[PDB]
Amino acid sequence: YTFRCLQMSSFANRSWSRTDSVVWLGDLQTHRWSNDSATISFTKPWSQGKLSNQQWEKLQHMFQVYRVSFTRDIQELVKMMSPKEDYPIEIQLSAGCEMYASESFLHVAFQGKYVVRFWGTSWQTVPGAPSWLDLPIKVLNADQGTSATVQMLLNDTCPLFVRGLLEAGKSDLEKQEKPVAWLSSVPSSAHGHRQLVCHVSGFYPKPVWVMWMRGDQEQQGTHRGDFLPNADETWYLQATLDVEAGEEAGLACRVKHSSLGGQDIILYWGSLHHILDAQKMVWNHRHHH
Amino acid sequence: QKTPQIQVYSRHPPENGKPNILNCYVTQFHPPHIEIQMLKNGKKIPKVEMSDMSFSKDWSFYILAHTEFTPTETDTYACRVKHASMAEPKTVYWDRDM
Amino acid sequence: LLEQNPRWRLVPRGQAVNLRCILKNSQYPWMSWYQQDLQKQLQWLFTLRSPGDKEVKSLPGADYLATRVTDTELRLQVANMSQGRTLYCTSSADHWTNTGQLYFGEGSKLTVLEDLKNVFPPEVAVFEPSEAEISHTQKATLVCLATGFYPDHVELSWWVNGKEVHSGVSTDPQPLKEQPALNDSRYALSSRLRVSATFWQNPRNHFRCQVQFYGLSENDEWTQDRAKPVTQIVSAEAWGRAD
Amino acid sequence: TQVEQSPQSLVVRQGENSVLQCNYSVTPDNHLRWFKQDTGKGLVSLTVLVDQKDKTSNGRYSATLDKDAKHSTLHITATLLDDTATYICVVGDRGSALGRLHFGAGTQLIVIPDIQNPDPAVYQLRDSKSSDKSVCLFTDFDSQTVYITDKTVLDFKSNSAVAWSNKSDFACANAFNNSIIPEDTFFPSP
Ligand SMILES: CCCCCCCCCCCCCCCCCCCCCCCCCC(=O)N[C@@H](CO[C@H]1O[C@H](CO)[C@H](O)[C@H](O)[C@H]1O)[C@H](O)[C@H](O)CCCCCCCCCCCCCC
Ligand SMILES: *[C@@H]1O[C@H](CO)[C@@H](O[C@@H]2O[C@H](CO)[C@@H](O)[C@H](O)[C@H]2NC(C)=O)[C@H](O)[C@H]1NC(C)=O
Ligand SMILES: *[C@@H]1O[C@H](CO)[C@@H](O)[C@H](O)[C@H]1NC(C)=O
Ligand SMILES: *[C@@H]1O[C@H](CO)[C@@H](O)[C@H](O)[C@H]1NC(C)=O
Repeated sequence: YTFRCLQMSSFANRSWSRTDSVVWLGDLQTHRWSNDSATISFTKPWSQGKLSNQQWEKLQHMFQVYRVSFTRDIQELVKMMSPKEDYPIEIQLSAGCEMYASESFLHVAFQGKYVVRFWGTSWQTVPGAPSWLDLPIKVLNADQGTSATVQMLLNDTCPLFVRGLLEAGKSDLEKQEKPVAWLSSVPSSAHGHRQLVCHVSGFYPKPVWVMWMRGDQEQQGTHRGDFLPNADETWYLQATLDVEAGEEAGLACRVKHSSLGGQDIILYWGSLHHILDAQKMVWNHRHHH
Repeated sequence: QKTPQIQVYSRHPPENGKPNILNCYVTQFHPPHIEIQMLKNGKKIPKVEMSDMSFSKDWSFYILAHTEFTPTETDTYACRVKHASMAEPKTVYWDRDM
Repeated sequence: LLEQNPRWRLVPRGQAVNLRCILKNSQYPWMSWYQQDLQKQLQWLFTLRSPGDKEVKSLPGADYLATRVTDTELRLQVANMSQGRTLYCTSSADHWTNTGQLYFGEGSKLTVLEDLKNVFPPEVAVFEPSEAEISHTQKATLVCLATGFYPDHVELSWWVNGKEVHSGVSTDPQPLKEQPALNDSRYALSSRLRVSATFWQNPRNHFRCQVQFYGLSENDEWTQDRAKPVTQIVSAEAWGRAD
Repeated sequence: TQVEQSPQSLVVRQGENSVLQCNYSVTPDNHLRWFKQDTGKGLVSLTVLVDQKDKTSNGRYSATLDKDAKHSTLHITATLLDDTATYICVVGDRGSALGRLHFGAGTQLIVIPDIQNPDPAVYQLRDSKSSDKSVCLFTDFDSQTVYITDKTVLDFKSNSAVAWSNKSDFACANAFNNSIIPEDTFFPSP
């Protein structure tokens, strides 16, 4: 499990700026901190972890000062860059820890390119960073107070709070939802070829196995798609196979998942089930890709 | 600048008539300011709920917008996205076959 | 150290002023401006680090424009003054606490006047010790009186036998208004030199009270009957009596 | 205002103790400074306070700070006459040069001398040049007690006032007629 707090800071001009945050434990969102809101919102019941109200309040106030101080700090340092004040400016922050013994991290990106990180006791510029960053970094490093509490956060507070989230989030981190799969088809970009499509949807946890098969033989032309999210924190995936016409016969999409026991999902092309599924999908085909 | 990737897909096996949930998933864009609408036949669908914006390991943003819908042989759904990296707003149509 | 210029300036209501802050050591580069109003309330104005950084800010009742021209020079143009300000220049390194320090300049006192003909130099008078005081206390006190001047910037000193003395002197903290109800009133200031009776009674002992006054420059237009009131010294003197 | 000092004005006899209060609401409070400004002069740093529960000794000065109560006090043990000044409490916004200072209104300190065996008297002094202008000197009143000068403090230290006026029949005996005057004041005929 990899805990990560993400921060999106937009600086449009001299006056306008916003900053929003989201917190992830694995592939589950735990917190949301909108610019508009004074407090940090919970997205799950177990989002407080094992901390007690007093310990949480202290941390939230710790972050509330941070958000306001950060926005001022950036708008003064921006005056040191080349060229002077290069608006608009985006700042991104990724801070968390990975679980095993643990490993905390804090990385910073400027205009989408990762340039600074916290390491040991100070701020450091990563290889290939703009040379104008040297001056801002020196001033930030002069602030013992920030330096010392960041250290506390990364070294001590991240691992501890996560270890709590993990314990009180176990029930939700263990749940198993069954994949549902269905077949479709599209013309291929090559003449006389067609693209078979196997849609796998509604599964959790994320790890999955999907292949086109001639019984024994896995079809090496299988192209696994990207993992696309569902609104209910489940997952959607598709696998495609490019075939020549009259070669679809005997093919099947196989799906292995932790929620299925050993009982894999097998869907055969042209099978009695597939036919009836297909008759329910029909449509005029516009505007098709 | 990084131009958005738009992917449109249904939550459940898209049988006509039966209620389903349509997802428009936008990826790989920078800066994070972005306007997304989900369209039915051309008119804007009034209640389109959205996830919070997050970013990935390559520092590019991603957001998920979604709404309930009932698919029909004739009715068409799309997803329009306005971003600075684009001159004109990109509109992407749902293709259940894709 | 940190040179602040000019030290003092008269500003005819509705004109600008140029202020400089030349810094002697480049190791303390974080130059910033602080304001202190006539009610002694201090306030931060601007904080500039890079050469070429210019910033604007509007405050009751004076408008500012501060630029950092070079790594050593710091400017501040002050316009549309309604009421008096005094401006302080500070520099520190990156750290400014544990490994200090933070340094303050001598400041620039700006005074705003409506009319120039309102500037008057002070009349000075030394009043000789009381013969009753000498009997009763065996000490002799001279009082000096600087009156009828405007504005309020005067520096007073005592000179016994051609050399300055601090021993036995107490001068008023601030000048007082002669006509208290009026805005363009003139000021008056007093001082006391208290010496032993024996020392005053020496005929060879010479007592002088000088008052430095800060008024007009040689670069101010003036055609009026009374004399042009330049930055000048006015004094009064007395020798001792035996009886 | 974010930094409240109290009181606005304070009076102590030379040699006694004096305490000044400062309550703030600046966030974040990184450090606190005390400054001393002699009237008509620049600021002089008395001490800087850094930690959550801090304390520092500067010879005759001493200050404490509690960040929990956003509160600080300054003590001057055995006060001198030269301690007559304005005392400014200020808060550090950051722990680096990115920070800004926030200043309290100042507490005005007035030190009045310990005059054992006072010698109250009002004398008339005449102009050295002739003539015939004159002035009144009120000397050696203890500090409980027409253009009248505010009472000043000498260093044998004495409280003394000066009054002058240009009016037909002044006169010195009744010059401080709007004043609390000792019942044993010497009024020599002029
Ligand atoms: C952190 C992870 C640990 C896990 C526990 C948290 C889980 C709960 C979920 C929370 C979700 C909220 C989203 C959080 C956003 C992710 C980022 C978190 C890391 C933030 C760093 C924490 C800094 C805290 C210190 C702080 O507020 N500093 C403040 C105040 O400091 C002042 O006040 C203090 C008193 O409170 C001290 O007295 C100090 O001496 C004084 O100067 C100080 O002002 C800092 O400088 C703020 C900046 C920090 C951002 C660094 C950016 C570096 C990149 C610069 C390069 C870009 C180039 C520029 C053009
Ligand atoms: C947080 O952990 C880091 C290591 O990740 C510590 O940084 C070390 O600091 C010590 C002494 O200050 C140095 O000798 C090491 O070289 C540092 N390590 C690295 C990798 O730079 C840091 O001290 C820890 N902070 C706290 C509060 O425990
Ligand atoms: C700052 O940015 C916002 C949004 O980008 C805009 O509405 C506003 O006009 C801008 N202000 C300026 C340019 O002063
Ligand atoms: C974001 O919140 C801050 C208060 O923390 C506010 O001053 C700022 O104007 C807000 N920006 C937007 C775009 O809402």
